[PDB]
Amino acid sequence: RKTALVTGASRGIGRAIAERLAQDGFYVIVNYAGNKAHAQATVEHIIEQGGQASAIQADVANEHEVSRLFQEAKAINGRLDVVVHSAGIMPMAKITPESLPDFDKVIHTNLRGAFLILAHAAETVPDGGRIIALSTSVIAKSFPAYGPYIASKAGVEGLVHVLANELRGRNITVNAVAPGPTGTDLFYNGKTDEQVAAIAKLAPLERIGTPDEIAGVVAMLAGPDGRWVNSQVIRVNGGF
Amino acid sequence: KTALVTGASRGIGRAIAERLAQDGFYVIVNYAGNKAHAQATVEHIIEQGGQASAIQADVANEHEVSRLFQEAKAINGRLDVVVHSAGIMPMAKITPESLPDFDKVIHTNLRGAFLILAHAAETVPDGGRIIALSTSVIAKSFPAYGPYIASKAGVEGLVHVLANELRGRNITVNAVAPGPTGTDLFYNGKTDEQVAAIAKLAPLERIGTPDEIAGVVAMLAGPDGRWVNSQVIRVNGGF
Amino acid sequence: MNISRKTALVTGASRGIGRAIAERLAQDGFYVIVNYAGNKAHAQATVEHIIEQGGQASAIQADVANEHEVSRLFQEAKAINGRLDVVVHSAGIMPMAKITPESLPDFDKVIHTNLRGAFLILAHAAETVPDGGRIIALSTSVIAKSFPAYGPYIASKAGVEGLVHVLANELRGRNITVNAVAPGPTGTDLFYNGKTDEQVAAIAKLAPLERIGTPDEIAGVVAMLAGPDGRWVNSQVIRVNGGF
Amino acid sequence: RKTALVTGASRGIGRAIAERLAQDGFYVIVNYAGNKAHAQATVEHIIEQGGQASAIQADVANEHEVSRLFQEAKAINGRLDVVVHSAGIMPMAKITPESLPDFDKVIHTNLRGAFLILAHAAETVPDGGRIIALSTSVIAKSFPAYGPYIASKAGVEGLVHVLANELRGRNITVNAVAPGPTGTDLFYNGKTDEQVAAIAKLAPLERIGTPDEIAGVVAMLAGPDGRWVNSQVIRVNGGF
Repeated sequence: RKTALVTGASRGIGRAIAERLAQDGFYVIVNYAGNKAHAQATVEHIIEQGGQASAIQADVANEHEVSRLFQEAKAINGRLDVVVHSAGIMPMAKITPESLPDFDKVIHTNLRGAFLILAHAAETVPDGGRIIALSTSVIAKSFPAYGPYIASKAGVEGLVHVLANELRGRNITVNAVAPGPTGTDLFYNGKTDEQVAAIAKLAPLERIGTPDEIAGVVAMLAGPDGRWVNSQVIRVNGGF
Repeated sequence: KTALVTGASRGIGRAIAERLAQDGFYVIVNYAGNKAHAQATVEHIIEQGGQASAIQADVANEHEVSRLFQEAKAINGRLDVVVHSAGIMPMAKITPESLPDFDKVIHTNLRGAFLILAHAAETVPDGGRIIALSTSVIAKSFPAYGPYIASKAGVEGLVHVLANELRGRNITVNAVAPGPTGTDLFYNGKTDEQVAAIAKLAPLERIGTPDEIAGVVAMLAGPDGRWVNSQVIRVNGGF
Repeated sequence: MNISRKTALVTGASRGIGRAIAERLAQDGFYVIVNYAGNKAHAQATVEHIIEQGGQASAIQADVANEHEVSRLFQEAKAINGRLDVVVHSAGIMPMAKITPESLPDFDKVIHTNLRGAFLILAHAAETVPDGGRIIALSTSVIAKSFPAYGPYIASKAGVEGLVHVLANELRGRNITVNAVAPGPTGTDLFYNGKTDEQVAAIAKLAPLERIGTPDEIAGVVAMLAGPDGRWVNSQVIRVNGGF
Repeated sequence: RKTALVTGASRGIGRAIAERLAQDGFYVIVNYAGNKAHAQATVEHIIEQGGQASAIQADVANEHEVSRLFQEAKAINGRLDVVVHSAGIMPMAKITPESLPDFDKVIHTNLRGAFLILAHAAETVPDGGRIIALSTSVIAKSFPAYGPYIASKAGVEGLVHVLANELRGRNITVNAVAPGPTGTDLFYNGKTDEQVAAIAKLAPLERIGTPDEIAGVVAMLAGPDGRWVNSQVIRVNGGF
C-alpha cells in the first residue's frame, strides 16, 4: 500500500484530493497548518468511506516544521510514494509600495513553502513516485490585485519544470495542476448567486467546477495513467 | 456510450480504441486504407470483452467523413466521444521543392482535423467529448518538421476555437500531444542504437508506449476529465 | 560586389499594415518592392507615397498562393538590385466562418491564401535572402483569444508561426533571422469604414491603453526586426496589441 | 529632459541599456548596488559620448533605499519617463533543503526587488511612460540548478503582466526583455576558449550575443516604435 502526503488537506481542493487519493487506495497523510478540526474531519470522512489516513500539523513555510512533517509522514508506513502540495493563500493586493507586507506573506507561504515541500519530496519520494503541485489558471488572465499570488504560483511552476529535470534517472514525475475558480465551501460562502452566475458564465461549460473535478486530474497524475506525463502544468478550468 | 476513433488501425490509435473499449465504450475503429489492421483491432476489442466495429474513411474527404459520421451515429443512435488520431508525418524542409509534401500534410492533418471536428461539433451530444491528437515536437521546431508542425499547430488552434464555439452545448474539446512512442513501426525502422538514443531524451530515460498516451486520452474521455476543456496536454515523459 | 541599395520585398503592401510596413522600410533606406495581388491602384499609391517622401520603390503583381506567380515575383524582385535583403510577408485574408461542414469552402480558401501562401513566400525567401538578411511573417494576436468564427484564420496563422520557428532552425549557419509580428485589431481604413463608433469604442477598451492601435505602430516593430536592433531577435512571435 | 532610470547599470546588460538610452536622448540615472567604480565608469562613458547621466546607489530589495532612489531620481528633472529594471543575481542551486539560503537570497534580490521597482515605478512614472523589466530566456529550458533563478524571473514576468493591467487608464506600457547568455565581461572571464565556442554554436546564428543587442530591444520598447507593445516578454537569444 502506497502512501500519499497532501498539504492543505483540511478543506476545499486539498480535502477533495486527500479523499480521492484515499479512495484510490493510498494511505493519506492529511497535513494541515492550524486548527485540526477540519483536518480530523477529512481523516474521519476517509476512514468512514473505507480508507486509511492520519493528520499531521505543519506550516509548509516553516523549514523546521517541514523537516518534522516529512520525518513523521515517513514514520507511518516507512514510505512516501506521492506528494501533493495544495496549501496556499490568495490575498488580494495591487502592485503598490503599501502592498509590500502582503507580497512578502504570499511569497513566503506559496513560493518558499512550495520550495520546501518540493525539496523534501525530492529527497524522500522513491523511484517511480510522483510529485504534484497546485498552481492556478488565473496566471493566464493577470487580473488586477492578483500580482503577488500569480508571481508566487508562476515561481512554483518554474520549480516544477526544473525539478522534473533534476530528478532524471529516478523515474519520478513532477507536474502541476492549475485550477480555475472552484466551488469550494469558501468560494460559495463569500458570493451572492449573481456573482456565482457571472463566474459560471466565464467558462464555455457555463457552470462552476467542483473540487472533486480538480482532484480527478490530480488522481490521474498520481496513478498509472500519469506514468508518461512529466513536467506539465495541466489547467483544469472548464475552458476559462 | 459510443466512441469513434480515427486512425485506429495501429499504434496510438489502436491503443486508444482498445482502452476506450476496456472503459466500456462501443468503439468505431475508423481506418484509411487496408482493413486488415483495423479488423485486428476490432477483434482484439471483442476478444477482451468489448464491442466494436470498423469503418473505412479518408479523414480529409468531406463525403467519406459525412458517411463515416452518419454510419457511426446510426449504430447506437449516439456518438458520445470522438477521438481524431489519424495523420501523417513526412519530413520536408521549407523549400519550393517540398511544396507537394506540404500540400499533402496540410490536406491530411489539418483539413482532416477540420472535417472531423466539424462533424463532431454537429453530432456529439450534451456532455460529450472531442479529443484531437497533436504532437509535442511543436516545442522543438526541428528541421524538416515544418509542414507537420504547421498542420498540428493549426489543429490546436481549431481545438481552442471549437471549445469556445460549443458554448452552451456542454461539450469539451481537448488535444493530446505525444512525443515519440514505441509503436511497432517505430521499432521496425530504427536500430537498437537509435532506440537507445531516443530513450535517453526524456528524464524518465525510456521509450513511451502507445498505452501511456491512451491513458491520458481515456482520462479526458471519462469522469475525471469533465472539467478539462480547451487544453493541449503534452505526454512525452518530460522531453 | 553589390553597391546597390538594400532591398525589401513586402507582400500585401497595397493598403493597411502592409502599406505602412512598405513606407516605413522605405523611410529606413530600403528600396521597397510593393507586391500586390489584384488591383494595382492602391499599390501604385503606396509606391508614389514612398517616392514623394524621397524613397525608392516599385510595384510587382503576384498572388502569394500561386506558385507560378511567386516564382516570377522572386525572379523579378531580386533582379531590380541583385539582392533581396529583407522579406516581409503581410498578405492574407481574415474571413469569418464557424467550424461547421458548410464552412469548408471558406476554410479551404483561408488555408490556401494564408498558410500555403506563407509557405511559398517563406520557401522562396529561404532560397534568395543573403547571409545577414531578415525574414518576417505577419501572424495575429487573436490566436490568444480563440474567438468564435476565427477558427480557419487562427489555424492558418498558427501554422505560419510553426513554419517561422522551423525555418529559423533550418537557416542555421546563414545568419538569417526569421520572426513573426502578431498584431491585434488595427485602425486601417478598412477597419474604420466597416465599424460603427460603438464597435470601435468597444474594441478600443479591450486594451489597457484604451485606444485602437495604428498600422504605423505595427510597422515600427517590423522595422526593428528588419534593422540593426533586431540582429539578436530570432524565432520570435512578437505580439503588438496594446496589452490585449 | 526625458529621463530614464536603469537599475544594475554598473556593468553588462544594464550598462549597455543605460548607454543606449543616453544615446537616444534620455537623461539616465545609473543605479548601482555596491560597486560605485563601475557605475561611475558607465556615467562617464555616457558623458564622454555626449549624453547626461548621474549615478545613484540603492539595493533594489530594500524598501527604504528604493523609496529614496525614486525620490532622488525624480528630483533631477522633475520627471521619470522610463524605468528599466536590470539588477539581479543568478546563483546555481538544486532544489534540495540545503539550497534554501540561496533560494531565499535569489527570491529576495530578484523578485522582491522587482516588486519594489515596479511598484514605485507605477507610482512615479508619468502617463505615457514605460516600465521594462529584465527576465531570462532560460525559463524555456529549465536546466538543473536554475530552479531558484527561474522561479524568481517567472514571478517577475507575472508581475509585469498584472501591472500592465493595473495601469489601465494611465497609458503606461509594462514589458520584459528576456535575454539568453550574453558576452559580458563576467560571462567571458570564467570561460575557456572551447566553452565559449560551444555556447556560440547553441543559437542558429552561431555566435555569442552582445549586451548591445539586448539594449537595442530595450530601446525600441522605450521609444516611439514601442508605443503599442504592452504586457509582452520579448526573448532576445539569437534563436536559442
